[PDB]
Amino acid sequence: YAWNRKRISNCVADYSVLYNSASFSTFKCYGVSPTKLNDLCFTNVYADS
Amino acid sequence: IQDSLSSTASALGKLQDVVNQNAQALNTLVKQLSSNFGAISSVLNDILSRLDPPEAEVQIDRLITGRLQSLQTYVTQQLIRAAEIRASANLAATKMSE
Repeated sequence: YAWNRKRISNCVADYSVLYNSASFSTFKCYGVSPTKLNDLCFTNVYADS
Repeated sequence: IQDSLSSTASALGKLQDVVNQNAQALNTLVKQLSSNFGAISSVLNDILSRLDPPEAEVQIDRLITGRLQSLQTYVTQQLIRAAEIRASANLAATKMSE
């Protein structure tokens, strides 16, 4: 109910490590495939925990 | 007649309308390339660069259907207009001959 929102911007993101991290039980991507995340540029990323 | 042609501009409206109609049809056909048609994006490269083939195929098919429909509409309109222009050309040839 009080989910925390963090801003990620002005950096380089290596999603390959996150995808390969087996510690994540569920890794579902909807608007973009996980594999392609390493070859894309985004205006800004929101991380909600 | 020389003075009338030099002064008035709406004399050749018959040809100007044909030119305008063709240009407008081409413009509409080109603008139709910017429609999502329900896909996530209207850019084929963007679609291909964000999803794996199995998920991309759906958006690609939506775009294919939309653009195929646009082309069919344009070609049918062009066929009808070409028939009209052929009738006009036959009339012009008869007028010349007679």
